[PDB]
Amino acid sequence: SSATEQFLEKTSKGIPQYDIWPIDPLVVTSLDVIAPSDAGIVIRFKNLNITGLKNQQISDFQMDTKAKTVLLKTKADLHIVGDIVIELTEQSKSFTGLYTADTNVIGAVRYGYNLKNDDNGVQHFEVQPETFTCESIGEPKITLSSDLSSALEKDSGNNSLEPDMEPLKTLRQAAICKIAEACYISVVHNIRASAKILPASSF
Repeated sequence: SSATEQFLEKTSKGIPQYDIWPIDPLVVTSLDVIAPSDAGIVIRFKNLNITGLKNQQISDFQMDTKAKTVLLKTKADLHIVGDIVIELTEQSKSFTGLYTADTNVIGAVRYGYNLKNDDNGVQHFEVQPETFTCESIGEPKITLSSDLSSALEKDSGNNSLEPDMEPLKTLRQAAICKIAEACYISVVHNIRASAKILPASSF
C-alpha cells in the first residue's frame, strides 16, 4: 500500500525537519563493548547495521504521576551485522572478521518527565534522560566469518568453539545488549522529539 512506502522512508531515512532519526535500518558507525566479566576483553564493532525495529512492539506501558515516571517494556526481533575486532588485551592478541546476531530482545526503558507549556499555550511532555535495561536476549543465533571462527578454534586448540567461553559469551549476550541499548537511544530520542511537537494530549 501507498503508506507502506512512506513508513519505510521514515524508518530508513528519519525525518530531519522534525529531528526524527532513522530506526530501520539503524546504522552505528562504531561501538565498543567491554566484557562485563573481564575488562581485558574488548569487542570493537564498526559499521553495524541493525534491522527489525520497524516491527518492534511496546508490550507494556506504565506511568506514575507522583514520581512523574514512565516504564516502557519493549520487544524486538533484531538482525545485527558488523565488522568486529576482538581484543584479548592481556594475551596481546586481536582477531578480526564479521559478526551477525539474530535474536529476540526484551528491554525496559525508564524515564522521568516534566510538563511544560510552549509560547502558544500548548502543553508538552519533556522526556528526561532514559535508562535501558536488557531483560532478555532469548537464545541468540550468532555467526562469525569463517576466517575469524577458524582463528579462534586454532588459538583455542579445539576443533569446536565453546559458546560459554569468552569471547563467545560476550558476543552472545553483553554485545547484543549494548547494541540494543544503542538502538533504543534512537527510539527514545524519537519519542522525546515527537513529544516536543505533539501536545501532551495525543495518547
